[PDB]
Amino acid sequence: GIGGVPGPHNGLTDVPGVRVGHAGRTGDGWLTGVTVVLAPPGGAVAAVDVRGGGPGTRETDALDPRNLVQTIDAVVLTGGSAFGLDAAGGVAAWLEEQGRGFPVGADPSQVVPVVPAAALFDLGRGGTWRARPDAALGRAAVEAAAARPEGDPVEQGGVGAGTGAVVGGLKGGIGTASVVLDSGATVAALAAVNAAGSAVDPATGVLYGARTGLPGEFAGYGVPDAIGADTHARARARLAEAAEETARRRAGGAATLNCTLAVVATDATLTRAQAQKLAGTAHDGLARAVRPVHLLSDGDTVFALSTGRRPLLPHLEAGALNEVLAAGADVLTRAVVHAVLAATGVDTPGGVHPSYRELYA
Amino acid sequence: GIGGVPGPHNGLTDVPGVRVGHAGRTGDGWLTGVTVVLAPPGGAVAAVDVRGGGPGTRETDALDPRNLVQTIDAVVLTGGSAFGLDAAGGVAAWLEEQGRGFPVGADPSQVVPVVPAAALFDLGRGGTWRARPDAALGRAAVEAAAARPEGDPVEQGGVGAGTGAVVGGLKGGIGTASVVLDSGATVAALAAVNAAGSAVDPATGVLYGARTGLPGEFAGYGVPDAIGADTHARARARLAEAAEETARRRAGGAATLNCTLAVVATDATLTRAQAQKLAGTAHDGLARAVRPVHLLSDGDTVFALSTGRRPLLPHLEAGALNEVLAAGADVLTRAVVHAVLAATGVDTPGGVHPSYRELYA
Ligand code: EMC
Ligand code: EMC
Repeated sequence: GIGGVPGPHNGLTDVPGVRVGHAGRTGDGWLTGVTVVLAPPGGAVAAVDVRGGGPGTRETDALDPRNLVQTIDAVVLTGGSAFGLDAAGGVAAWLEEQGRGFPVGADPSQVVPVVPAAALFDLGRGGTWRARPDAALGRAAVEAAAARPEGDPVEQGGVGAGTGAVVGGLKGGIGTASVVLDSGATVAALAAVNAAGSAVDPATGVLYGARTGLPGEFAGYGVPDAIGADTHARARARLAEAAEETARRRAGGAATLNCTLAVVATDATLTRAQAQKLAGTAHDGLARAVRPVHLLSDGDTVFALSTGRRPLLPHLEAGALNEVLAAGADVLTRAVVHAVLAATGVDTPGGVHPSYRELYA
Repeated sequence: GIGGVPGPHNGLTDVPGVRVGHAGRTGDGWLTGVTVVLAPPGGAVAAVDVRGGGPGTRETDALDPRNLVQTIDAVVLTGGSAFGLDAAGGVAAWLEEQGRGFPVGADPSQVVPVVPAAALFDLGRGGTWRARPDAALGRAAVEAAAARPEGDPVEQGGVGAGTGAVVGGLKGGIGTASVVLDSGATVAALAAVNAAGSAVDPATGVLYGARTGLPGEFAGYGVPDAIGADTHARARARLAEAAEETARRRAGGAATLNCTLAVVATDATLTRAQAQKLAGTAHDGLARAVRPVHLLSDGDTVFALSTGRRPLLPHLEAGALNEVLAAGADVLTRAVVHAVLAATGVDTPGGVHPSYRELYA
């Protein structure tokens, strides 16, 4: 069997034709950005599962299986909470210029791009409250995506929508992971991890998601299998210190708004309803990596994409879809772990957030 | 009984504290605009029922009854299809400046405005394809709303989001209607009518919604109870002529995207779930005014608001809510009829759309 191994770069672009672009702003009061997932020409079948709603979603109704539009070209993940939805307008503008969207005239230039977006809360984490992504930053992200070749490695860590992301007080960020199925199809995820809950078991210091990893995939990051009690005691103290200092700097504790945004993708052909099921099932992967999740205040959103390049079968259909559904959860769990490990700490007038590796590696 | 009569101006602002603002652009290639419904200080309980999705919705997930945010301050209705969602960013900016939104810091200036929006398709109807509402036009609409006193009459016709609206080939627009309940509560609707279907019975020329009118409310518009067969024959011919000319001018037939946007409001206190039921039930009012509705390509969206100023009871609760639910459908039916009657025809390089009264009055 050829399955159970990561794709070439262990990331979202291992789904052929998918491109990812980041644009960010750091320094001078800023710590935010935008990540765009760009489908190949012709678009991708897309669905969404939102748990905890807005503030900060756009065009989610368009992704209902009953609706007219059958594919989309781009999903926008952004900082800036509801304000950052402004980034999506810049992406829609770019798509129009490219002639990419729902056709609304005999002239191929006349199109309406359906651009779903979800935003995470990172306000003030650079120091300046009104420092949020705008249309220009959104445009920059999709232009960055378009400039990449197929199968290009995805940058992880404090980039794009992950720039200002924080998970349980630790620095969060962008992470990605993939897996090849025995059928040869690839399933992959990209996550911007900004959760209220913890990626770390408070009893041990072990990352919750680590036991879902594929053999050896995290070895390059350099964290021991066994974490010493003294190391974990020290890490907990440092995190508590950072949290108290952050609360002082923000003139108030920890954000009431938090979340994880994600895109799961595959080249296996899915109907919209099957993609909607995949988006829903991928939330399980988040639960296995972070605890607690899906709180009242947590705006967790997963988009699912199919490029429709491989038939599900190269109850047999159910079995094939179950493989994709199970992989969808696992790649999201793994992407969250990668985000946490890829992050480097920050220290700004808007927050002090050390990374996992700064505490445990 | 004091019920079964319209409120003071027969419109949405008969719900005390509600304000409505329009901003539009006409001429020089333009025929579009934005309508904002602004809740009183402290916000309103809000819900939504979307049928036919996007392209062109924003922050609808935030209105789910499970979610954190308990009230909102503004709903944005806009032209420009998905591009026009850009208008909502301007409204969010204004709300932030006013300190109005979900509180996210001990400082009252730190807020995240939840601004739901829905867009209708009017592209190119002024002549210029890229002539769509932007953030500035959205800001202008909410500023216009804020400048009005309570209980101010709502302008109808080709204004705000109704500027470029077309219903079954006839000029559409903004319409509004209200009714007082025996309890003393008011229920009202505002509609931007842009449907694929017809407001007019093709067999007779009679407006479908007219028989839902309250006694005498349409008398000021001057259309006979009995429409002559010859008048109706002439009207049908003129509409067909306008449709064929429009198709020539647009280098292609009639838009694939159409809809009706609406806001229903009441001062009776509703939970979010009760408001969601009201939004769903109000769609029935649309069905009674327009046929067909809710087609695959029709993006019909109804927002429902409660200002929470009157108790439902001043199974009794069910009976009181049923009165509100029934009124919600009726005021929407009536608002659609008002939109059709208030409209005046247009003739631009992007379309020829006569009004109902130009054909039948
Ligand atoms: C801040 C909820 Hg994605
Ligand atoms: C054009 C669908 Hg509100």
